[PDB]
Amino acid sequence: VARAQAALAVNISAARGLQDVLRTNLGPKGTMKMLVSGAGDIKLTKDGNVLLHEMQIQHPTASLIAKVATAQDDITGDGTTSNVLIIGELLKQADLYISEGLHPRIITEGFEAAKEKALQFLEEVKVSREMDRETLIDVARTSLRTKVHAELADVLTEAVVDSILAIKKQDEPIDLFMIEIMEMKHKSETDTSLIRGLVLDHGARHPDMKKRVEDAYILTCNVSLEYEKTEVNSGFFYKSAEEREKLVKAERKFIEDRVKKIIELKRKVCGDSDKGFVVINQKGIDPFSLDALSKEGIVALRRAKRRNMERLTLACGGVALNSFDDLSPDCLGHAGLVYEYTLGEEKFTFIEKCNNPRSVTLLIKGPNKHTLTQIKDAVRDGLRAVKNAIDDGCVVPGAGAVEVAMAEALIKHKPSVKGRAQLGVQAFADALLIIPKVLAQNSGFDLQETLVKIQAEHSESGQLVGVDLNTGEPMVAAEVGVWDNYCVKKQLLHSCTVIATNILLVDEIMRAGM
Amino acid sequence: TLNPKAEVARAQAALAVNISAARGLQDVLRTNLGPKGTMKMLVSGAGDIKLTKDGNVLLHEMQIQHPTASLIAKVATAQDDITGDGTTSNVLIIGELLKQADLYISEGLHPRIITEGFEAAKEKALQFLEEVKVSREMDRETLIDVARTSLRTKVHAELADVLTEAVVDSILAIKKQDEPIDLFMIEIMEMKHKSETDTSLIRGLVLDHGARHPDMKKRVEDAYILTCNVSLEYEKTEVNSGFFYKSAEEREKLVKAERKFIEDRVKKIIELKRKVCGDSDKGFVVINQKGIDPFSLDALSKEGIVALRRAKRRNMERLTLACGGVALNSFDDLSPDCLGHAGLVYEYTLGEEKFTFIEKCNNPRSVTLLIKGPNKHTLTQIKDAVRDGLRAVKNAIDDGCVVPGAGAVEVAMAEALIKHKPSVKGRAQLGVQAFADALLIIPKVLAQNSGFDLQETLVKIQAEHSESGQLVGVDLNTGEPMVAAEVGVWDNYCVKKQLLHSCTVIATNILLVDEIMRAGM
Amino acid sequence: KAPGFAQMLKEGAKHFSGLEEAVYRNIQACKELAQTTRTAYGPNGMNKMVINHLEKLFVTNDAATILRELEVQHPAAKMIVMASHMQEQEVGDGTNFVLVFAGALLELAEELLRIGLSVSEVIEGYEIACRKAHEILPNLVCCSAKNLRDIDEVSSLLRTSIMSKQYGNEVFLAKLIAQACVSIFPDSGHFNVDNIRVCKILGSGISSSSVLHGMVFKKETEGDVTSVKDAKIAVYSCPFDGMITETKGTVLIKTAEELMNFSKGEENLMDAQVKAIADTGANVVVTGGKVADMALHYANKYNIMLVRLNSKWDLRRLCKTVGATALPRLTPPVLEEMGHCDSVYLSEVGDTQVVVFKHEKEDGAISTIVLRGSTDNLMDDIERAVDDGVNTFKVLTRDKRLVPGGGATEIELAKQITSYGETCPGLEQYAIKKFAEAFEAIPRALAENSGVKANEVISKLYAVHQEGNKNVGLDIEAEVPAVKDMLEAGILDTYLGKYWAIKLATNAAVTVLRVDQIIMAKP
Ligand SMILES: Nc1ncnc2c1ncn2[C@@H]1O[C@H](COP(=O)(O)OP(=O)(O)OP(=O)(O)O)[C@@H](O)[C@H]1O
Ligand SMILES: Nc1ncnc2c1ncn2[C@@H]1O[C@H](COP(=O)(O)OP(=O)(O)OP(=O)(O)O)[C@@H](O)[C@H]1O
Ligand SMILES: Nc1ncnc2c1ncn2[C@@H]1O[C@H](COP(=O)(O)OP(=O)(O)OP(=O)(O)O)[C@@H](O)[C@H]1O
Repeated sequence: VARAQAALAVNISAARGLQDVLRTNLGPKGTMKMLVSGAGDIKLTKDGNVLLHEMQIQHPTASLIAKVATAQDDITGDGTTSNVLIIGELLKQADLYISEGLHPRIITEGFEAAKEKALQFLEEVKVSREMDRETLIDVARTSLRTKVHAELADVLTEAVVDSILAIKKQDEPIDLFMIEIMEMKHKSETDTSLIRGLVLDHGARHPDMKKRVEDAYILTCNVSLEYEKTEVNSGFFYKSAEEREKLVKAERKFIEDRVKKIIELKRKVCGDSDKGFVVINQKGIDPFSLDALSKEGIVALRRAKRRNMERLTLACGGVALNSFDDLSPDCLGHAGLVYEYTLGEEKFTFIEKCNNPRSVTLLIKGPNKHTLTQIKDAVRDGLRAVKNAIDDGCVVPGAGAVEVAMAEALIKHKPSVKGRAQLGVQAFADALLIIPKVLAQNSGFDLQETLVKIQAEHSESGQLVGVDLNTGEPMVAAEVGVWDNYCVKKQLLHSCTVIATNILLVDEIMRAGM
Repeated sequence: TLNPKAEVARAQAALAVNISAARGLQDVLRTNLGPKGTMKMLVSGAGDIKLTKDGNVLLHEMQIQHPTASLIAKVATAQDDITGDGTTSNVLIIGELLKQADLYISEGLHPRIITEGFEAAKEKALQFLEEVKVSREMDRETLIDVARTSLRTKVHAELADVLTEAVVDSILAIKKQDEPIDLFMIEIMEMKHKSETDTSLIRGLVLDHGARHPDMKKRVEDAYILTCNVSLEYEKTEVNSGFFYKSAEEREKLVKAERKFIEDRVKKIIELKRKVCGDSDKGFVVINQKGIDPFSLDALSKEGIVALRRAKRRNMERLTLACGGVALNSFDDLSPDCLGHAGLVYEYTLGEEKFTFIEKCNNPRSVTLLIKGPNKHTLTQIKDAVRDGLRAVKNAIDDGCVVPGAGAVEVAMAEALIKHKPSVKGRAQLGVQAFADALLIIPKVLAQNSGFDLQETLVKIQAEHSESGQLVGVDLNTGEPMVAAEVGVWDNYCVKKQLLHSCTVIATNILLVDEIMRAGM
Repeated sequence: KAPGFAQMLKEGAKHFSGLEEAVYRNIQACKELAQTTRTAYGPNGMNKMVINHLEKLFVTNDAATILRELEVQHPAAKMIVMASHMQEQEVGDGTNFVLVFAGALLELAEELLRIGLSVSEVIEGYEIACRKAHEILPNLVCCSAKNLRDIDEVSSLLRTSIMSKQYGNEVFLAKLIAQACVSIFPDSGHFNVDNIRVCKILGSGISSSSVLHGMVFKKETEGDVTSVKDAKIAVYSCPFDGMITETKGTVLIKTAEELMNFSKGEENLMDAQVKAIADTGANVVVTGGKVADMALHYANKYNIMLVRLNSKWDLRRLCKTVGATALPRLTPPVLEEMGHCDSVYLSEVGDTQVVVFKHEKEDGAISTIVLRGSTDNLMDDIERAVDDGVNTFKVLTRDKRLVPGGGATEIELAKQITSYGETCPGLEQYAIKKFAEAFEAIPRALAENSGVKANEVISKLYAVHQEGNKNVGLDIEAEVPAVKDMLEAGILDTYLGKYWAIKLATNAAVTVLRVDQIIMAKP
């Protein structure tokens, strides 16, 4: 039943309902939410993407907004919970004029007029600063401080800035697959740093191994040195337990002939002093084969991954080998300090100081399980924000300085399609001011006190004004180092006009039957 | 924290009750604004049915159910006493003032900060009001357009032209040479058995009880007026005597002896008639309020004297001002110095009763407006329309400054309040912004009563901008932005002065309440 | 509690919201009032089973009797009833014309409000079409009266008023009223409805009725005086019996000797009261109560004509005819409360002695129509047909203009209004087009009561009016759905009766549509 405008009033209550939930986690002063899986998994996050995709809501209208933030991270990687706060106020301010008798198509025609004027205003406030070390700290500070309780906000900036700066050279496009993210327990949260080389999960397990190799030649191997099947036309036949002892020596002789071949290749190519040799074999290694290699000074590693083997190809330079019968020195690589890092329980092999690895591994350490997943979702949001700063050289001022400056530019603007589109630029100007409004509530200050001071600040010059998270005073974003991305704000105004249209463009809801 | 035999609202929901109560009263009175609005029905419970558009009758005599809406009904009692105009438009301001203020209370703003912006926006709108008003001299052309503004909202567009000339000539005859005007000088009379368009003006005064004799003159060209207050019937004794009789037949003779003190005074009326203007083409009219015996009426009617009886006290006060005759309380002191005079004294007959007229006087200082109608509810509605029409023209001559109607003031006041910097506080502009959209509800609801679009009318009157003085209003027939100062839509300055004062006081007191509790209820 | 009552804030009165359509409830209020009188229109209309408040049964089809007994309580429907009483003023026809046409006006106005038209714009289109309806109505006048003051002119034009009030008496009632109004028709401008008084005697039927001059009462003369030209008439509502004083007056009887003294004293006081009328010169006494047998002997002693009138309605008729005021005391000898009549005499009509009160030195305008009937229920229906027959011709003392009836002036008015509504630009063409379709419901009410399909009659009427064949109305036949000419059949109504009927029914649509909320108020 209810064939009337009641289908619009239920959809805006799901928008007002999703606005009042996600407004307490914007900025560093906001709170967090908990994600209980029902079985016992606890996760704390402030990211609005995981707060909409992983979090499940019962309302069907609010499930559409959960599909909005999934499309936000694919193009930009930032501004998903800020997408919800604008469209919550966009449909709230629309209800003040729909109840007066205005059609929602007219307000939609005014929203597209306000979108083209605000996108032209973004081209004038952007700053085409040269990308260096200092300006990428301020971009990383605006992104990483909203996922950190302010004890890792200073240490995690130099880990993500120096990682992306080591892979930005010769005008090459930034690839996030070059960055490897590893997690380890039994350490503090502030012990994270950057690693030049890779991190292998399983290392050498032998008492005669070298604890550190300063220079070595790395041979890429993929041959299973364990108990394998026959490569010659034979079979597995035995009459008793004594015949199995003869068969296991006739079967393993296909293995140790290859193990002694690696020693013959070690003595041939650089067999003198001041040398080294590391085996990076991905498959399993016989424990009896580990005694044969460790006596001559060969560190053998086993149980590797498929993606790690491709990174070992770029680090050392050795070609991936499939059979030991045609061993040749062009499959050899080179590396610097190859040593083992000792933990409380396990040990990890570190292969830093490479020639040209073109891959940087970020080492994130944490004492708890949910602490490791929080920083892992923080480093992926922080690295994508700096990647938006390098590829898009123009940046915008942060702390809501764009949204207050867009509110004045939309007031001094007349529509050119009709006279009834004047409410379209009116409601779009009021809904964009919710970001200085919600930053006052999360900081603990009054909402209307700092809104007056952020709007009264005008001068006869180019000056931007933002909100202060500590004192609530007018604060220039350029003077303190608070900056956002131009690509994120361009996708913010573009996605907010599309989604607030589709909620305004419905009039009836029906129960489908597939 | 509550006691029995009480009901206390402790949270902030007590503010949402009084806001939604005035928002409910706004939607009731918004359908009867302007001439395009509808009417309301008055059910007295016994069968008396009336249809009025006046906001005083819709709030003061009309009873309420919600207790919070009873306070707004007492506002129209105070609004009718000072200016007598603008009670429907006053509720629509408070109905949107508390609705617009509710948007900022949900954001956590204190009502003291919002009610301080209403005081800052009041003085800015009041200083803007002195530049909108026009101090032109009043005449027959302007006072018709003032009467055409107020009377057309209580008229179904058939009685608009015939009622405009009645309320203008009555006021212009009772006010000259800068004298203070009195609305009690105009007598309102009602008559049946005619159409509604037969409302005309009477120069003299309509009396209810007339003369009852077949020998009475139906029309007198000139007659001398004698004001008396003594009963010419059979009265009691005047000297120290009593009721002494031998039987029941002797009692009728002492009544005749008692009538000799009365019938001597009747012969003195004929004595004053013959000596003072007792020639041909002359007459005499007695306006004695008390009763006169028909035996004494027989001697007066044969001499051409039209004697009246059984009048009202309000009628006898206007008879002494029209003719100038001093009221005589003793016939022993009868002298022609207390004699008055009048013009055409005639008794026009109706279908049921007869009523006399004392019109065609030089300066009787009393003008009677005779209303005629077929029904009782139509007879009350035109009487309600005249008293609303007489007050709008009264304020135009005392206060010579008049403002353009049709929402032309509130649109120009909305431009001044928006373009205004905060001067008393930082957060006081949020009360100025809510007061700026509160004045815009008057051109907003005038488009709904006319049937046009609410937003197509508001935008087109707001886009009218020029480098000169321009006050544009709404058009109820075309929908285009129309200059109300050119077409003749004018309001009084005292209406808009009390509209800004009473709205910032009452909507303050509704916003400044905290808790609602029963004191003995 | 939450949520509160939306818009109902005044004494708990049921204020319907915008979705609840508060203006639509007044339309349903006048729809139910019009439906009780829609099937009662026309000569083929149905009777109404009237049960009065004094527990008296009535079978009648008058439009005024339905509104007086069915006590309406809705004040939105009371605007048409107050307009129907305005229809009773200045004309005596069109009471069903107000209830049907204004009821069809609001029923067609509900279709306009469903599109989204404002109530202030539709009401302006009705007053425009009302002024256009007042222009074609002089143009629709076909013929007029002859103004010759004869029986044949009056009886030929009275056949419209006898139609639908009392069917079957078209030849009898057209001649009975025609013999009464021609005695007042030389008195130009003095024809009044209260001059023709109706009396009813229980008799055989309609054909035994007759018309008499002057005031005629059915009660015979109690005295033996047959004819006297006395002017003094003293009416007494008290019964003629023993004298009871306004003082104490304790009459004590103990033995049988005091029984014969006070009974003779009451006969002597009864002789003194008749002698109290004989000295003042009054030989005409009308008794309101009973007359004793000894008082009849004192009537023939002083030769005083005594008549007894028990009914108070016939006693009030003499108070406004000769000026005699009924005195409650036992014959007070006063002269101011008496009457004036030139000659009063006793005569018989249909073997029934009646008393005639006529004037010979005065011109005379009093007429009495002696009605006869077997049943008192059907005799009262003919009595209301006299009042609606005389008031049909009371308006003809004005400008004599006649229009054809039976949907002849209804379809022709609906044709020319639609031509004015088609060429009129703006949004006001919708209200004028529905003003013309409200004129089609009255021939629809006339055809549906005759057992004929209404759409077949309307298309037959619009086919002859498109070719210019004017004055074509409904043929009264259930089996023949055709039409006939109205000038050849003899149905001609009044132009002034059709003028106030469209004016008052349009203003009834003005008054109801301006009301969109009902509020109870306490004094
Ligand atoms: N130090 C700061 N002071 C004031 N405002 C800040 C500061 N840092 C960031 N902001 C503001 O916070 C906004 C981003 O908020 P937040 O990081 O909580 O959401 P988000 O992670 O960007 O959302 P999404 O995950 O949807 O991209 C930016 O627009 C910026 O203006
Ligand atoms: N001819 C007109 N055209 C357009 N607008 C008008 C016209 N006449 C009056 N108005 C507007 O209508 C408003 C007043 O409406 P209305 O007469 O219904 O209430 P009111 O009777 O003045 O109020 P109250 O009942 O308190 O006296 C004025 O503010 C004026 O702007
Ligand atoms: N036999 C008929 N032939 C033609 N038209 C008729 C006939 N009977 C009724 N009408 C039509 O009916 C309408 C009047 O009918 P009707 O006599 O029912 O009203 P009414 O009863 O006189 O009104 P009221 O209730 O005031 O007495 C007229 O328009 C007339 O044309």
